[PDB]
Amino acid sequence: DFRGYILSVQAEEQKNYNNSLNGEVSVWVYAYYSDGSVLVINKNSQYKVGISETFKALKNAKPRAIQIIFSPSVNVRTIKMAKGEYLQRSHPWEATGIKYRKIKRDGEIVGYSHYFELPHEYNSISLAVSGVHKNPSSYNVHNVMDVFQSCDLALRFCNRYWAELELVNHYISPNAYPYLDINNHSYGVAL
Amino acid sequence: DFRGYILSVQAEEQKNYNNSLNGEVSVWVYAYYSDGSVLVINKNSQYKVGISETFKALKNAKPRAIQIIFSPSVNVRTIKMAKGEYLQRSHPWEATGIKYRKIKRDGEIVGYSHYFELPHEYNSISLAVSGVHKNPSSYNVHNVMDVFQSCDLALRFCNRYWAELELVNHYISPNAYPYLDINNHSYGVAL
Amino acid sequence: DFRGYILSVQAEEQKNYNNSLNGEVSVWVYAYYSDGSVLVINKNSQYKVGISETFKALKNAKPRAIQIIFSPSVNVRTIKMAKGEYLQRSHPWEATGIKYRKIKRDGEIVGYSHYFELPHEYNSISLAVSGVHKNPSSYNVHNVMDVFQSCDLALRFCNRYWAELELVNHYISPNAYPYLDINNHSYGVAL
Repeated sequence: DFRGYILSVQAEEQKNYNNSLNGEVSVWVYAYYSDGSVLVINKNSQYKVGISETFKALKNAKPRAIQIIFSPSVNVRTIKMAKGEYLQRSHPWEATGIKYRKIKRDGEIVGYSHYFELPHEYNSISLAVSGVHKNPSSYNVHNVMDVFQSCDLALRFCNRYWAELELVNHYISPNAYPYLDINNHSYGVAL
Repeated sequence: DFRGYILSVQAEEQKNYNNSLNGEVSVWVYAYYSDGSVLVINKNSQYKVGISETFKALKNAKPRAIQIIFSPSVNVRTIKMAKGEYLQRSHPWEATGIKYRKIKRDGEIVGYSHYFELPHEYNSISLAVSGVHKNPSSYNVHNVMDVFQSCDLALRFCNRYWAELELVNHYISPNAYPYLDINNHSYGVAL
Repeated sequence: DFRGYILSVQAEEQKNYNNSLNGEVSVWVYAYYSDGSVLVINKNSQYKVGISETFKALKNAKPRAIQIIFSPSVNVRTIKMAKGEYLQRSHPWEATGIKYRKIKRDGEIVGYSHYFELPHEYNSISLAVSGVHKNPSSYNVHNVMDVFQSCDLALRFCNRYWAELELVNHYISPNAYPYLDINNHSYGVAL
């Protein structure tokens, strides 16, 4: 039965394309609000990717925690996060890769997750995160103008869901995205 | 009559400045909605330029087609477009320069146009396009910090018009922009 | 009394960190509206920083003047401003560093200020400004991917205040930001 043989080769092709510098890097930022709703920002791009946003009070519902998820093509050692005491004393970012846990399905890494809670005093949070594709040629700058174009070509998506259950059933599962829910259940699709 | 002689030299000066790396690259994205209104995004910058936007249902009126226009300083071979099936299988962009038609006035190229219709099932579209100035030194990176500054200095403009007629009379013609309307009439001003 | 000795060394450490390429560059754009309110955009980043915004009629109240302020880590000779006659004839920016005045407190530079009024005919203004950190290694591109990440990690803040008095008392003074108010009084905190 060759239907089986061809399918398994095709997954190996997909992995090698994703691990090539033509593979995308994807990042998701989940903001968990006091009313149980979830805001998600997703950005997808080539070479590197990042999100910078202010999560403010909503319809008031307040943000209580954050989960950042990267696709497995990121080099976790390049992950950097900025959070916004006085300006004369601030460091531009922290390298937070060590705080990311591996999300797995069927023994394969489907993503990397950093969850953290916001102190109860907060009514909003300003947050930026950035990561670089893990391909060994990432720090060998293909032409720089190619990376400049990648910045313009990055696509951003923002959605809000009434409850995590609805995020999981109408956003995570149908799109085959990696995720870790409130009960520590893993989601995603192994290649 | 020297009034004539000086005017013709001045147009040649303008062309050479525009074809220099100090010339701008401009891009317009026209979104044609079901109610006959038109949304236009314009960005102008040095070295390279791009737009990334989601065109969603409006006051519901739905987007039906798109026309992207670049100024004649773009290198059409560098044009790249991203459109947003599953993430594990997506290519970061397509090189779409071959689909651009030359817009001309008095036998001179005033712009490049890519028109396409959206499938009727769509209620929205996420779209990004990018192009690099055609000057031969574009891929010889002047210092890279100059291009980084150009990203900050890019100016964006967004307007919506009730009908294409009003776009053409109050936006295209008074600004001397290149355009191709619904009846395939060309607009623009030759140097 | 060693409490005094340690404090003075610590300020020298802060200056050297701020003048290093790990120090931030900060920019503020103040928009002064006809109703006496003030809109402020602040961006903070490593290596270089910029703002690009359109200041439109508000709750109508119209913008009448602009003050741009950079932190003392900027190289004023790299400051560039774009303002938006016809596209075929436009220069991508002007180098405006010579128009910046030094803001000082206790004989020390706390910032650089460019104030200008808008012509009364204007109902809005589109404006972009960019500056590069003054460290001598800024034009020696650390790896370029580091600067690409800095673009993603830049944090933006936008607030509007009812009157300059409230800006000064609830935004400038509590954050120790540099400023020059309507009566030419200087604000800021010297290292």
